[PDB]
Amino acid sequence: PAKTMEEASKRSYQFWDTQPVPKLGEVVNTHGPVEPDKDNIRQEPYTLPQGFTWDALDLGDRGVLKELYTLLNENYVEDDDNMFRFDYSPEFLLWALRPPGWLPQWHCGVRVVSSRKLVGFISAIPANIHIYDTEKKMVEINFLCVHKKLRSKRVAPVLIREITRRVHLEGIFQAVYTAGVVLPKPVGTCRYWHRSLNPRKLIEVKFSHLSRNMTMQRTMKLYRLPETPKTAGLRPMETKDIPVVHQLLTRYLKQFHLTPVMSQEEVEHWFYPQENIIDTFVVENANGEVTDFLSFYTLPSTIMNHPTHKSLKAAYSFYNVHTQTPLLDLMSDALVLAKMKGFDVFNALDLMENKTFLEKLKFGIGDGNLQYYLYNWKCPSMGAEKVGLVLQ
Amino acid sequence: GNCFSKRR
Ligand SMILES: CC(C)(COP(=O)(O)OP(=O)(O)OC[C@H]1O[C@@H](n2cnc3c(N)ncnc32)[C@H](O)[C@@H]1OP(=O)(O)O)[C@@H](O)C(=O)NCCC(=O)NCCS
Ligand SMILES: *C(=O)CCCCCCCCCCCCC
Ligand SMILES: [Cl-]
Repeated sequence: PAKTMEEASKRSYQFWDTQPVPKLGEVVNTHGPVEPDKDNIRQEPYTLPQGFTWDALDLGDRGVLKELYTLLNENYVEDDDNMFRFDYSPEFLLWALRPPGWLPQWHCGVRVVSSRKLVGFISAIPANIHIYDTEKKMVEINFLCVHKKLRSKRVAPVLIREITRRVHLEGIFQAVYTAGVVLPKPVGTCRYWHRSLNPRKLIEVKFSHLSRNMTMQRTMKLYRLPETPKTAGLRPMETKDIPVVHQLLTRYLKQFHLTPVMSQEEVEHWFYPQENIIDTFVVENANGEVTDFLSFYTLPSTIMNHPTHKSLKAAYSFYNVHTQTPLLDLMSDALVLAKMKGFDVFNALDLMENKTFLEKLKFGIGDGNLQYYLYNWKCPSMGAEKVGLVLQ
Repeated sequence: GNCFSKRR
């Protein structure tokens, strides 16, 4: 795999060349499907290597959810230097995998026939996506995982082909997804930035280190935050705020070129606060009207091979809508709330309007690009600031 | 999936 576009240019994509996506080399000047909708779909699951079987995961069974948690906790995405690994909690996985419209067969697992050991996974959830001037029912693909012992044995193309078939069976022919690797072919490239909240811990674990020109004392002072947020009438989102959060979000996203289109039920699901999953705060002003909101989700990571520090508590910027409060004060209160809640770092991408506040609010640029992709949709690429979609 | 990032 290639994280850089440099190394990607020097690569051949035996699998991705067979798929309906534009080549890495060409530039796209059209808008529409790479290939037409299929009117007959393969009825049989693709063949797995001998010894392995498909199994749709009922995440409502606490034991099956636990197996999925353990598979991801041990085999999911790591940083470049194999220092950190995502540690999605069981309850988070329920939030991300059972939004409105979710289907059991779209939680696509692979098991060992003898042991029943879950060794592979991929998922789809449905979502209406707005891309330039078109609104399409698509799926979001996420959590593509192959066990470390099964790696490099051609299993990931099978999982991709099998989730495609199951999606095609439901009448859907486009998908959106992200990855840290360069693949054919990104619709846009975003970059993670990080805002230190607990800088001591971040340096001891080598998520960060000191500037040569700054001491630990200075570094702590530079990242010191106030104890309480500054914005008047900031408060956690409540049931009564669902219509207006939906309204503010819908109008705010119209300025970008790749966005979700959410029903009001989807807004409840994605934004209604769940402890250790998703936080949303609204701004109710002096007239009683909600004019702004901020949101971030909770995604800790395992710290591998460390005798003292085992986990890194990370908050991830989600959707932040401003119409009266300045965005920079909105994100300043997000940092304070994340600090108050015990987070060690606050992550945000450079998409939407985030660049206007990243340097001012003392974020440091990360080493990982997040690539955005459409499947079976040909359209021009776009700068990060036009991307208005945040996955988990 | 997502992608893990760290500083630099
Ligand atoms: C990512 C993962 C599932 C791929 O499995 P693998 O055994 O290493 O790769 P395989 O031998 O099965 O096949 C390689 C093919 O899969 C492709 N591939 C690799 N990572 C991919 C990704 N995130 N998304 C889509 N395709 C990917 C490769 O591009 C390659 O196709 P190509 O020949 O056209 O280049 C596996 O490495 C894994 O579980 N990693 C940890 C979690 C992770 O990174 N998940 C994906 C998040 S985007
Ligand atoms: C993160 O886990 C993303 C891994 C993405 C794998 C690419 C699969 C994309 C195609 C999905 C099927 C499309 C159905 C129309
Ligand atoms: Cl389920």
